[PDB]
Order: sequence, then C-alpha cells, then structure tokens
Amino acid sequence: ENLYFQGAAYLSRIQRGGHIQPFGCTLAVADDSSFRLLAFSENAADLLDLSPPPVSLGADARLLFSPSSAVLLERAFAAREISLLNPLWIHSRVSSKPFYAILHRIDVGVVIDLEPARTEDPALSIAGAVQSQKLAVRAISRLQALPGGDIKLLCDTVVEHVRELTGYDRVMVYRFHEDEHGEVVAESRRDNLEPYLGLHYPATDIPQASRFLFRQNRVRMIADCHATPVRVIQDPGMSQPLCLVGSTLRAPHGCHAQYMANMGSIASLVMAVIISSAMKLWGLVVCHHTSPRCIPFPLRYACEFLMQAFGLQLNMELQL
Ligand SMILES: *[C@H](C)[C@H]1/C(=C/c2[nH]c(/C=C3N=C(/C=C4\NC(=O)C(CC)=C4C)C(C)=C\3CCC(=O)O)c(CCC(=O)O)c2C)NC(=O)[C@@H]1C
Repeated sequence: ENLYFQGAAYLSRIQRGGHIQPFGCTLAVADDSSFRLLAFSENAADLLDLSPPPVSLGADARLLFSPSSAVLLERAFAAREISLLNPLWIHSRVSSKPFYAILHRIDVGVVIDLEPARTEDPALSIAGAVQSQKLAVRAISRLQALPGGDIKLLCDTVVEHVRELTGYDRVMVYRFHEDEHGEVVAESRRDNLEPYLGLHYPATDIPQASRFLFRQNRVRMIADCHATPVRVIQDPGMSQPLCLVGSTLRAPHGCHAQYMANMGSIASLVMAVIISSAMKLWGLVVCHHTSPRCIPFPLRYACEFLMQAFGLQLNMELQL
C-alpha cells in the first residue's frame, strides 16, 4: 500500500540473480535419476578440490562426492520429501573434505547447496547438531514459561536465547509498523557496540519483494557483505537464470550488500517472525556480526523452529 509505487521492484534480481556467496558452492542436478549437472557455481571445482573436468555441464554430480556420499544423494533424491534429510553430511571424492549439503527442488531439477563443515570429526559434528536442537527446545520451553500479556518480555527473551544459540555480536527484533517502516523493539548486543534499540527505519529499506520472500524462505544468512559474488554456469538450454530464491547461498542484492557495509554489519542472519492474519510478516529477528560469520545449517534449522515457536506464542498474545 505505502510501497505500491514500487510494483515488484527487485523481485526478478532477488529470485534469479545469477550469484551465490563464495563461502559455499551450488550445483543444479537433473531430477530424473541421471544426476546430470545442469548448473554449477564457478567456485565449485575450487571448493571441492577438483581442478572432461568432473565439474562440467552434463557430468554425473555423484562423481564429485565419495561413493558412500553418492548413495546418500541417491536416497535423498528418491525420497518422498527431500527436506526431511537436510542437511546431508557428505565428502568430496578426491580430498574427502566434509560438507553439509542442503537440497531443494526447483522447476529444472534439484539444487544442492554445499557449505564446508568446519569440523571433520563426525562426533563433534553430531555434538554441534544435538546441542543446537536441544538449545532450541530449551529456548522454546523458557518462552512457554513466560508470564502472559508482555510482548516486550517475549521479544527481550527471544533476543537473549538467539544470541546465546547463534553467537552473533548483535541480535534485534525489528517490528513492522502499519505504514511498513520498522522499529528495533528488542536488542541483545556486545557491550562495546552502539545500541540500535528504539531506532526507526524507512519502509523502503526492506522492499515488499524481500518481505514476501521471508514467507517461504524464513531464514537468510549472509557470511560477508564484502565478499565478491560467484556466478553460476548453466546449461545453454535453460532460458532464464537459475531460481536461487531457495538456496542458502543466494548472494545479497548489491543495494543490500552496500547497506550492510555502510552499517558495519559484515555478516547477518535474518529470520522471519510469522503470525496469522493466512500468515503475516510481523517482523524479523536480525543478527549482525562485525566480522564474517557462517554458522552451520543445524544451528540455523534450530533457529527456524525457535522462530516458529516465537511466532505462535506472539500470535497468541496478540489475539489475546
Ligand atoms: C536498494 C536501492 C534499497 C534496498 C534494497 C533491499 N533491501 C533488502 C533487504 C533487507 N534490508 C534490511 C534492512 C535492515 N537491516 C538492518 O539491520 C536494519 C536495522 C535494524 C534494517 C532496516 C534487511 C533486514 C533486509 C533483509 C536482508 C536479508 O535477507 O538478510 C533487499 C533484499 C536483499 C536480498 O538479496 O534478499 C533489497 C533489494 N535497501 C536500501 O536501503 C535501499 C533503499
């Protein structure tokens, strides 16, 4: 309504921008049991230690990974619901470098985001997975244990639990006003950082396109706003840029990358606060770091279900 004069501003370059963040790599793979590579980020061979090259259009994507990894991929692709197995713990074929693989389906096939695992030891990997999930359930029960009719205390508790879970320098709750401008209504930050609590920002800083995408893609991580985006090489038969809207590694729009650089938020993690209207974006939990940061997928998943629990409790206290 207030941003009506923008139309669908930015939506095409956010959905199909052609670039990923360099901390990981992306593969698009045929969804017909051939595992043919349809597209790959130009850094894939480098990140997989693999410089007919194994990373080339039409090659078998399974041959990038260890033989036991290929079996997990075959299972995940054939599963009734691909999201249930995310993330896969898989190894590159030649170097045995471990990755979390996050799979999703698009128009043309399956996208695989590969995020390097910053531990080889499987047991410490499991210990990280486990601790996060149990931290989210603990956070959720602590939100359940909260005296009702106090949205401010709910927001102040959320920011403390998310800051302990994620380790970001600054964690905020950003609430959208009626006129679509926002306000920082709760903050937990490193004590040598200037507070943003109580600050108001124009509606135009978060365009309708971005607000809309947060309904389907509820958690977005940016590892380094200064990182050079990586282009996607695609099969010449694809008539438009790959859909990256569901990718964990989608590069920020250059206007946002510059916004983050000007704010000194080198890294961010942004999560949707969704309530019933059938669903409304009430606000965001916005995490900033003053250095690069890329937390493992299991911690981001644990945040996502904490945020579902926050939305439901918030939606109860609002209808009440
Ligand atoms: C470019 C001309 C204009 C513009 C575009 C733009 N913004 C976003 C998305 C976001 N903008 C913010 C804003 C804030 N972050 C903060 O820390 C604060 C203070 C609390 C504000 C107001 C946020 C949170 C997002 C979401 C980003 C994310 O997903 O992590 C986009 C979408 C970017 C994309 O790639 O998805 C775009 C295009 N921003 C401007 O300021 C210009 C007017």
